[PDB]
Amino acid sequence: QAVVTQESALTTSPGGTVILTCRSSTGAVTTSNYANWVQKKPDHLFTGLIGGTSNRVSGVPVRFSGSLIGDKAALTITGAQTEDDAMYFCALWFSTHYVFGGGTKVTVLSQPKSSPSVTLFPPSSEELETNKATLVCTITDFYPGVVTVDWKVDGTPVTQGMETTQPSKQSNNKYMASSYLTLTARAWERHSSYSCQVTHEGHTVEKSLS
Repeated sequence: QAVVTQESALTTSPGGTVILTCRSSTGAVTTSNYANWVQKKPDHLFTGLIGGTSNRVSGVPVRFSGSLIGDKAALTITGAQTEDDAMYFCALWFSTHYVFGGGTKVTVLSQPKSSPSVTLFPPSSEELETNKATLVCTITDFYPGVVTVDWKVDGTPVTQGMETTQPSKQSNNKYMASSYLTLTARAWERHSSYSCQVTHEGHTVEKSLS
């Protein structure tokens, strides 16, 4: 029953024009879909930006504008600022209900890119008595806030036992995240190759113990 799709992410420098868009599976988006654009900053409230396709909510800056590009809705940010780094969701009316999009993560660059600082902490002494094993891979101080974590054992990736958190913001305005590996206690002694990779902006840093 009707899905609404928008771009996953967009990246611009402070002052670039960005055009987010909102797509409907049922067909052309019209004024009768009453497009709504809402914005979520971290540690902030939700803020409505646009109602009724183009009617702008009172109090939001002049850079935000809503329109219909072809058969799909659009939100243009002309001259983006460092505070516009946020998630932008769109909602369409389908006669009896509103459907939200997946949201677009609009990233504005605020500092020079910093490569992630990574640590690999071993299964503690008491862990192995519980017949279990936990390996902690700590990542901090990277920008922008997107990494991929892959664990590897003896040339083989470990799709089992991973649990990676999402990037969170600390005080220095960078980002931070963690990745946990949970096997049995006989596993920490059994194998010997335990590798943690962190891929950030195309570059792979690694930490490994034996």
